[PDB]
Amino acid sequence: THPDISVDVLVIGAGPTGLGAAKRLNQIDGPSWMIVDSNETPGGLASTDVTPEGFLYDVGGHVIFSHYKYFDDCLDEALPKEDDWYTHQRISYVRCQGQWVPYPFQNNISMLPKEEQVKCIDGMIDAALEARVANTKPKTFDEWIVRMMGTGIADLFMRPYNFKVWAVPTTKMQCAWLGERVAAPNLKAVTTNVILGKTAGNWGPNATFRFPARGGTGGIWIAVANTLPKEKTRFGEKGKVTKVNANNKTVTLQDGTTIGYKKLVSTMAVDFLAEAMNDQELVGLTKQLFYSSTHVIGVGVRGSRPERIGDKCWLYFPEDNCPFYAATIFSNYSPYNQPEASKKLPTMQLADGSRPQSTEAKEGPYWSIMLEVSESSMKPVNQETILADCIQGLVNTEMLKPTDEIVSTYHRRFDHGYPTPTLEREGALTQILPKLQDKDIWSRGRFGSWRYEVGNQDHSFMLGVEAVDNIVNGAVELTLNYPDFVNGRQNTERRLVDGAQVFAKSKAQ
Amino acid sequence: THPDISVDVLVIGAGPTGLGAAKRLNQIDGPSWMIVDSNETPGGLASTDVTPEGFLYDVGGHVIFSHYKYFDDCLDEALPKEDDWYTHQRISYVRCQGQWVPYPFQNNISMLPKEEQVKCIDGMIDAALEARVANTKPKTFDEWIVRMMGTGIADLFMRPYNFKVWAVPTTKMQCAWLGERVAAPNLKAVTTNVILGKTAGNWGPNATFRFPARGGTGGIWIAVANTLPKEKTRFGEKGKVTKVNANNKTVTLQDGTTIGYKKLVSTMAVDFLAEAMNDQELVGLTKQLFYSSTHVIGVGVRGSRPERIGDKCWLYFPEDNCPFYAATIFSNYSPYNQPEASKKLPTMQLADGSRPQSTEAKEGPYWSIMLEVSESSMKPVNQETILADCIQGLVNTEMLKPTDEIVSTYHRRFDHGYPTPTLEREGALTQILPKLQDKDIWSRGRFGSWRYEVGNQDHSFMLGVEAVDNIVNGAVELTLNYPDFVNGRQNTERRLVDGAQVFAKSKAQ
Amino acid sequence: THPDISVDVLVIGAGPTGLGAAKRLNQIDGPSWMIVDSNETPGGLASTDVTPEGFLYDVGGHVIFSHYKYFDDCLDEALPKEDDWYTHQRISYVRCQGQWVPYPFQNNISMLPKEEQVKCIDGMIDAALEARVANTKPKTFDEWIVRMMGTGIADLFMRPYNFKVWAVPTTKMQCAWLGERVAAPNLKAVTTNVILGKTAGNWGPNATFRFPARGGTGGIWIAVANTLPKEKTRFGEKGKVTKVNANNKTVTLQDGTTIGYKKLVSTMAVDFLAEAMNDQELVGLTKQLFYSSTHVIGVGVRGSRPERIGDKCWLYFPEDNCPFYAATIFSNYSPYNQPEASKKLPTMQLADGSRPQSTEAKEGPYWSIMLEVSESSMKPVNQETILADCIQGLVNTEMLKPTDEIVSTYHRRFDHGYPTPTLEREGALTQILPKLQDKDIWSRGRFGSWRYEVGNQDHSFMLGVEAVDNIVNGAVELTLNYPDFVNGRQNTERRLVDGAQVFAKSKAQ
Amino acid sequence: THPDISVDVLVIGAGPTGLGAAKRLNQIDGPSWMIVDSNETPGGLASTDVTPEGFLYDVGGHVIFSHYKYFDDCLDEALPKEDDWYTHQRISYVRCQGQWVPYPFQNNISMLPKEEQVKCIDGMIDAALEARVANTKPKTFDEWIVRMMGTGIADLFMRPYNFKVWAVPTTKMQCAWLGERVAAPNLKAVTTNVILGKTAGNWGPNATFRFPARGGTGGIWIAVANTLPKEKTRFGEKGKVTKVNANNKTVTLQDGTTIGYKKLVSTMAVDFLAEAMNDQELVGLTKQLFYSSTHVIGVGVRGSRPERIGDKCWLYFPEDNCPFYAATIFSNYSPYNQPEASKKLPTMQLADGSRPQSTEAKEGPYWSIMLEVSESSMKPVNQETILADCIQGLVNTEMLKPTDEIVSTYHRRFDHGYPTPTLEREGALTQILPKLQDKDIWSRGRFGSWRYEVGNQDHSFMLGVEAVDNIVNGAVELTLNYPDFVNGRQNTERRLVDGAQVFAKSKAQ
Repeated sequence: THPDISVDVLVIGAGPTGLGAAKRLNQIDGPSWMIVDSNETPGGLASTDVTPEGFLYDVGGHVIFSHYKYFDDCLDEALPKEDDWYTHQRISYVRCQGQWVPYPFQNNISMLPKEEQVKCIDGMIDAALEARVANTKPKTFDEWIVRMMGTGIADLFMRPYNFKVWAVPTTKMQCAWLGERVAAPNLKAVTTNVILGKTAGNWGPNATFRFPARGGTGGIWIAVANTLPKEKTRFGEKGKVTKVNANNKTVTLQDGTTIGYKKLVSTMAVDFLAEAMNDQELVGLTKQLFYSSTHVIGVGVRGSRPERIGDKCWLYFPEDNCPFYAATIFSNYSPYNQPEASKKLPTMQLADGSRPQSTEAKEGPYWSIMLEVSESSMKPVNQETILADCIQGLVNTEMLKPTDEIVSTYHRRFDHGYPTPTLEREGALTQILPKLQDKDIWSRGRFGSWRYEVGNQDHSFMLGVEAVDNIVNGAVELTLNYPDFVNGRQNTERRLVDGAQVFAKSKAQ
Repeated sequence: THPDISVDVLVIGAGPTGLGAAKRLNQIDGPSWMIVDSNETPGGLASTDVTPEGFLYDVGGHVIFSHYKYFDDCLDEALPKEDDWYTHQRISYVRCQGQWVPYPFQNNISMLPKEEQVKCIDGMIDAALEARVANTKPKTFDEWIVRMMGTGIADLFMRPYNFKVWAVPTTKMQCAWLGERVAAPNLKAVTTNVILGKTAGNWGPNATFRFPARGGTGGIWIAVANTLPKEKTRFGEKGKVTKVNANNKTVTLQDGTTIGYKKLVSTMAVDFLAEAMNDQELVGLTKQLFYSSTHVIGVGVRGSRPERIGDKCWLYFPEDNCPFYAATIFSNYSPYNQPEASKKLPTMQLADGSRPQSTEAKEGPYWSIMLEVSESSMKPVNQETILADCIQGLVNTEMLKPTDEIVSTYHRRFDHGYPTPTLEREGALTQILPKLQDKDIWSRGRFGSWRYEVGNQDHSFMLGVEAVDNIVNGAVELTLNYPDFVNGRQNTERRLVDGAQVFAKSKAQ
Repeated sequence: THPDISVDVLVIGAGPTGLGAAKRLNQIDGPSWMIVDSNETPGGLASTDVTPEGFLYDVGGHVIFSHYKYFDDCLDEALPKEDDWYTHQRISYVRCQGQWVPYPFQNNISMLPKEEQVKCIDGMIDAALEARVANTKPKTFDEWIVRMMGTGIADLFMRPYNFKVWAVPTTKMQCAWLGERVAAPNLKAVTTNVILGKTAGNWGPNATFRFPARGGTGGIWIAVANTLPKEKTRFGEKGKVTKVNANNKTVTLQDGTTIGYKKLVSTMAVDFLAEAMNDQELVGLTKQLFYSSTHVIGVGVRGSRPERIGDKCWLYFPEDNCPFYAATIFSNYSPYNQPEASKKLPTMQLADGSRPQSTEAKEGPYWSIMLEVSESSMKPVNQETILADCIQGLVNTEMLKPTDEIVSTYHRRFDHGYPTPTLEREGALTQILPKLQDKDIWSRGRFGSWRYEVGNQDHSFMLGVEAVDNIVNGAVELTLNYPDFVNGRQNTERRLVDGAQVFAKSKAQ
Repeated sequence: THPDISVDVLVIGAGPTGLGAAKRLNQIDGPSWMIVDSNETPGGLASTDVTPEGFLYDVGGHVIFSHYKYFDDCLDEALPKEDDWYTHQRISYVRCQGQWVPYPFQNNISMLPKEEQVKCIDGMIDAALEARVANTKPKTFDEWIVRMMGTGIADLFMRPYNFKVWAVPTTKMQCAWLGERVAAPNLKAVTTNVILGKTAGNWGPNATFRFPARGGTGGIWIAVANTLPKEKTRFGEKGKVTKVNANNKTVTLQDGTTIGYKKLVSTMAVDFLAEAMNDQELVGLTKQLFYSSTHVIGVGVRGSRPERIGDKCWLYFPEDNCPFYAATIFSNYSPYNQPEASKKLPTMQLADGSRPQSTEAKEGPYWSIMLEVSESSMKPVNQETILADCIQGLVNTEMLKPTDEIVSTYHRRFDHGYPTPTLEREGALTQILPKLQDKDIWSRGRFGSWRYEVGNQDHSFMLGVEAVDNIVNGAVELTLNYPDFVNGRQNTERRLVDGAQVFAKSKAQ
C-alpha cells in the first residue's frame, strides 16, 4: 500500500535523544526525515512544569555537565547570549546524624562523631589491606562498595541511601556502571583529612555547572527545537505513535496516519517499543529489565532564604526520617524559578501542617525546594501520605521551622524514572538491542537504551546524534557501547559545523 | 599569485594509507581531492617484484587478519570473482636447537630437551609468582618479556629474536604496543602441554587468511587504484613533490607544477616531510626518532618443494645459526609466484655456493623462499656479503641441501623498513604529530604516523580512511590515537556503502 | 585406714611410658616407688604376639626413630650387643592405579599417569599461588592438606587414605599435629622431578632405622623391664588396677590389695582412668575425645620372598580395593619373625581361598606380611569377613598370586588403636589434664595423654621419664606440652647416667 | 702434681649468674663445689654504689620482671620482709621535640606536630602493605624496624635513638635477636589513637615492678648471697682468678692457690676467659665479638619531686641535644635512694652549672636522676665534658631550670656495658661456645656467654641455674639457646625447693 507519508528516517520522541537525532539529521541534511512526539511540548524528561502559584520545577533537579563539544555547540547556538545563563559552583551535602556532610563523603569523615569516624576508618582499613591482594573483580554493586569503601561507610551511608534511591538493595545490582559517578576513597588521604578535621570538596563531575536563565531546563529543549524546520516535526496527539510494523517499515499514529521509513530511531521506552510492535518474543525479553518510578515534590515557601541554607545547591538523605532520597534548592539556580518578592501570595499552610493565622495575601521574597522520592515493588509509596510525609521530613531535617509559611505545593509521578542497572540487565540488553538493529531500528535513550551510565542529558542527546551519524556516515556508537570510553575523555571531534558543511558552503562559490 | 592547481584536500602517496584517503574521499565525493606519487606503480611498499627469472617477491610477503569490514569491502570490490583469491590456515615456526617449534612457542616447549624444558619452565614459575604479586607495569619491552614470560623462555627465544628483527635490544623499547601481537601465556597451559607432549598451534592474529592468486599483494592496490577517477591522479615525474610551503598551503613538483590545498594529508614519511617543508623545529622533532632499515631477499629453487618444507608458511629465527630474522615460503602462497612448471631455467648455482653440474636449462617445478632481515647503526650488515650469507644460512637452517640448484635470486633493500618503538618514541611524537594539524596536516601510516601497533597494510590504509572521515565528517581516529580499541574489536560500521550513498541513490527518483 | 602397702610414687602400666617412668624412678632412686600392670608381660602396645605356626607379629609394624639420647641409652643398655640388632633403610611406597609410588608421594608424581600428573600439578599450582598471599592459618586438617598440597593430590591420595587410616574424614580433624610427620610439597622441585621422571626418597623421619634381632619389638620392653628390681614390680591379675580413690591417694586391685601414694603416674587410657575414679565430671569430660580401634592382620606364606617385593619395608593403600590402610613385610626386618625354612609346615590355604592340592607338610623358605585395618563409628568392620577381605585385597594389589600358598594367619582387634586428633581434642584435654594434676596425677601415654603427635614409642617412654623428672626435680614436660619443640630437635642433655649419679658414686670414696 | 683443693664444680664470678649457679648447687646439694670472685662483695655488675653525700645508684635502672618462679623463690627467701618491698606501676615516656610521650611511642604519636603525624602515618601505611605481601625476612635490625614502623615513626624514634643507645648503626645489627614476632605494623591502633588524640601509655592498672626498700640491687645480691655457708666462697683480692688450665681442670688463683674442677661455670667476659686459659684459637675468635662501653651518671638535687617530673619512672632521649639515651628518677623507687630531707649538705653547682650563691650546708628534701651514656669506637665519649653534658642536655630537655640545685655528682665508666647483637655475633658465639663447652666448660655470662636477648638479672641467674641443672639433672639450657621460649612463657616448673628435696626431707624422718 501507500503510507500516508514516507521519509528515509523517522525519529520517535522529542526528548534530548530524539533532539540529538533531529539536530544531526538537520545538520547533514542529506536524507529525508522528520520527528514526532506525543508531547506538544518537546524536551521530554528534561522539561519543566509550574505551579498555579508561579513556582517552576524540573524533573528532579537537572544540572549540566557535558563531555561533548557538539552538545555544547548546540546549546550555545540555542542560547547564544551571555545572560541566557547562570554559572554556579556545585555544593553537595549528606544528612547524617544532624550534620551536613560535604561531598565526597569520604575525606569529610572529619566532620563525623569520632566513634562513627572510628567505625568508618576501621572498615576502610580492612577494605584497603584486602584490596592490596586483588587480581580479581567485584561481582555486585554492593560488593564493589564494600571493596572500595569498607563496611563502616557501607553500613552507615552507602547501603541505606542507595536503596532509598534505587528502590532495590545494593546487593541486587551490578558494579559495571560506576566509572565517573561513584567515588572510591583513598585511605591515606582520608586519614590525613580526618586528622585535620578538614575537607576536600574539589572532586566530582560537577566542579562548575550552568543553568538556563529562565524557563527551567525545559527551556533548553524548547530553544533547541525552535532551531529546526517546523513542517519537519509533529507534536501533539498527532505526534502520538500508536503502532509499529517493522516488516512494512511503517508506523501508525493516534490519527491513523501512516509513515514509511528506511531506518528508524526510537527514544521511547523500549518496553513500549516492543508492546507497540506486538512482538511477543521482544516483549518477553523486555520484561526482564527493571526500573524505578519517581515522585517529584517541590515546595513554595515564604520569606528570604534562610541562613542555614545559603549556597547549598542540592544534597542527599541516607537516614529514614524522611521519605525522599534527595533535595534541591531551586531558588539558588536562578531568580526566575519562583515568582517575584513583589508579588503577593497567601500562605497555603504551616510547616507543621496547620492553618495559617489567616487568609491574606502577603509578599516577602520566596524560595524553592525540589526533592525526589523513589518507588518500585520493593519500595512502594502512598500518594496522599507521601506529600505530607515529605514536608514532615523537611521539618525533621531541620529544613523548615514548623513555623514556616508554605506558599506553594507541587506533586507529580513519573512511571519510568530510572533504568535499574540490575545484574540481569546486560543479559537482557545484549539480546534486545542487536535484535532490533537487524530490523533497522536504533533504540536509544534513558529508556530506549536503558543504560544509566549513559542516562544523562548530554549522554542522551549524543545517543541520538551518534545513532544518526552511524546510520549515515557509518560512525560507531561510543556513547552507546563504550561508556567508560566516552566518559573518560573530552570529545572534541564532532561539531555543529563539520568539514562537510564547510566545504559545501565552500562549493557554493 | 594563484597556484597551478588547487584541491579541497590534497593526498600525497600511493601507500595503502593514502589510498584509504583517496578511497573514502572519492566515495563521499563531497570535496575536491587528488593523489600524487613518486612511484609509477601503486601500493608503494605493498607493491610486488619479479626477478628477471620470473619469480614474484613482495616486500616481506604480507599476510592478513583484518579488523576492517570496509577494508574487506574494497578488497572484495577489487576482487569480486571467486578464483581471484586463495585461502589458508596459518603455519608458523621458530628455529632453535635443530628443532622446528610451532607457534605459540611455550606450549610446544615439549619438543625441547627435557632439560631446556626444565630451565624454561623454572623461569616461568618464578615469573608466575612475581606475576601474582605485582600491581605494576614495565617501562620497557624487555621487562615486559621477562615479566609475562620468564628468563629461560626469553633468552631462548624472545630477546635474541627481537634483536635480529629490530637491530636493537629489548631494553631500549617501550612495552605498551602489544597484546594482539603476542599471547598471554598460562603457565598452566604450558605445563599441561609439557606434561603430555601434546601438540596444538592455535594462537595468533595470523589465524586464517586469503592471498591474491596473481600479482602478489601489489595487484590488490593496482586494481583498487584503477577504480579511481583518472584525472584525480598523478604518478611519475608528474607526481613528485620537491617542496612544501606550509603556511602558503602550496606544493611544488619535479616537473615544476603547483598545488594549493584546503586540507593536507601526507602518508609520506614524517621526517622526509619535515625537511621537505623545510622547518628545523619539525625536522629536529622527527630526527628525535630513528628507524631500522630492512633487507628483503627472495630466492628461487628447483624441483618439487621438499619433504621437510610442506605446509609451512613463515618461520622465526632466534638462533645465531643465521643472519635472517625471519623467512617465508612464498611459493606456498600462490602457484603463480614462480615461473611456469614448463618453462626451462638453468641452475644459477648450488646452495653450497659452488658451480652447478648442468649449465643446462631444465625445469622441474620451482619453489620460492623469501626472507627479511633488518639493519642499523647497532646491527650493521655488509652489502656485498649479505646475499652469500643468506643462502649459507638457508643451508644451515636446514632449508637447503648444498646439493640444491639455484634457479633464481632476489635482493633489494629499503632505507626505512620499520618504525622502531623506542622508549623515546611517544615523547617525541606527542610533539611531531599534533603540530601537523595546526598546519592542517594528517601524516598517517607506517612511517607517516610511526606506530607499528598500527603498522600493517589494512591498518595504514585505515589511517588514511579515518584521516579522510575526520577531515569531512569529524570522526576520531581510533586507529592513530587508540590502537587497543580498534584492535580488540571488529569494526563493522564504516563502509563502501553508507546512508549518504544509499539515499543519493533513492532520492535520485 | 592402712593401705596394704604405700610408696611415694605409683606407676600404672608396663607400656613404654610406664617403663620410662620406672626407668628414671629407678635411676635417681631417691623416693619410694613401684609399678604395676594388668599384663604379666610388659611392653603394652609395643609388644609382640605369635601364631601357632611360629610367625610373630607386632602391633601394626612398629619401627624405631628417636629424638632422645636417653631413650637410646636405655635401649643400648638392654640390648648392648652388636648383633642384638638389625639396621635397615626405610622403603615406602603408595599403591595408586597399579603403581608403587615412592614416598614422599609428591615429587614422585613422575611415576604417575601423565593425566593424573596434570591434575596434581594444577591443584598444586593453585595452592601455591594462594599460599603466596597468606598471613593466615589453616583451620582443619583437610584445609591444611589442600593448602600445602593442592586439590589434585588431595582428592587423589590424601583424603581417601587419611579417612582409610583415621576412620574419620579429614575435614573433621585439626591440622595442629602435623609438624614432622606429614610432608608439605615444594612446587618448583616437584615440577623438575616430574619433568625428569626421577625420584627423591631421602626425606622423612626414618632415613635409617633399627629392629630387634629376635623377639619382635616386645623383646625391647622385656629386656628393658628385666633391667629393674623385681620386688618393685607387680604384673598379672595381681597387677590389675580395679579402683582409684584420689582423695585417699589409694588404689585398689583385683585381689583387693590397697596402695598409698604421694604422687601417681598413669599410662592407662585416661577414659578408663576416670571411670576407675568414679568421677562423674571427669568421665563426662573424657567422653568428648575420639579414638580408632585397630585390627591387626599378619600372613604366613610359603616360598622364598618374591622378586616383586624385595627391599620394600612397609607401604600404604589409598585405593578401596583393599580393607587395609597399610601393610608391612615382616620377613625383611629379621629372619626370626617367621619360622625357619628347614621347618616343614602344611599349606593352610590358597590365596584365592581354596583347598591346597594336598594336606602334606612341606618346607621351603617363608615370608611374612602385617597389615592394619581401622574401625570406628564412621568406619566399622565385620570381623569374619575382614580377614578374607584382607587376603583378597592382597590378591587385588598384585601382592599374592591366587596360586600362592598361605602357611599362616593372624588376627587380633585392639579397642584403643589411635588417639584421634579431632578439633574437639584440645578443648577436652586442656580441661582434663590440669584437672588431674591438681589431684596429683600425671596421665601420660598414647592414651593416658591422648596426643598422637607424641604417640610414638620414644615419645611415650619419654612422657613417663619427663613426668617423673618433673615430679622430682621440677623438670618441665616438653614432650607433653611442647611437641613441636621436642620433635624439632635432638635431645642430648638427659642421659641414663646423670651428673647426680656420677657424683654420688664419686661420693662413695 | 696437686691442686690445693678439688671440686666437681668451679663457678667463676659472684655476680647474678654465679649466684644462680651456686643457688642450685646448694638447692640440689648433691655434689661438692666452690664459688669465687675477686671482690669482697657478691653481685658483680648488677650492683649498687654509694656517694660521699650518701646518695646511691644502681647500675642502669635495674627493674623487676622475672619469667621464673624459681628466681622468685630465691628472692622471697632472701628478702623476707614486705616492709623491704617497694611497689611501682610501670611508667614510661620519651622526649620528642619538647614532648613527653608515653610508651609505646607509636600509640602516643598523637602528642606530636601534625606534619610529623601524617609523616609517620604514610610510613606505617607503606610498611603495612609491603609487609602485607612479605614472603621474606629482614636481614638487619633496621630492615625489620622499618618493616615494623614505616619510615615515618622509623625516622622519628628508633634510628637516631637506637643508634644513641646501641652506639652502632642498627643497620649493622641483626633483628634476629628479637625472636619470633612478625614485624606487622598495627595500623588500626595507631590510626584510631591518632584520631582520638587520645593519650595511651606505659601500662596500668597493672604494669609494675618491686624494688628493695633499702640498699639497691647490690643490696639484693648480698641479701640472697648470705644464704650460703661461707666456707664455699672466696671473695676479695683472694677469690680473684688469675689463670685457667682447662686441661688439668685447674684454676690458678691470685694468692697462688690452684683448684681442680670436674666442670666449670665461668661468668667473666668470654674473651677475658680465653685470655686466662691462654687459648690462642679462642682468643682470635673472642676477638670477633662486639659490645658497648657504658657511662653511668646520677644526680643529687634539692627539693621535692617536680611538676614536669610527676610520678614518672624512666624515660628515653632520641634527640642530639643531650648525651644520654635514658634517665630514671631514682627518687620514686625508694625514698632511700637519696639522703633524708633533714640531712644538711652544701650545694656543688646550679642546674645550668653556676655557683650556688650560698655555699652553706642546708637541708630541704632531695631527689635523684640517673642517666646513661653510650660508647663505641663508633661513638667515643669525653670524660671531662660528659658530666656537664648530661647536665646541660638535662636542661635542654628541661629536667631542670638552670637554677635547679645539685647536691651531688656520681660518674663511673663501666668497661663492658653491653654485648652487642651484631650480625657477626652468632658467627663468633656459635663457634666459640661448642669449643669451650666440650672442654667441659660452661661459660655463661653477660660477657661470659654474651646474649642480650636474655640479659636480665633473672636471665643471667636462671642461665646459671639452667647450666648447673644441665650438668646434674640432664637439663637443656633454654634461657641459653631458646630466648624466644624462655622469654615467651611462665616458667613455674623449677622451684628453689624441688620434689627431690621434699623427698629427701621426708626421708629425714
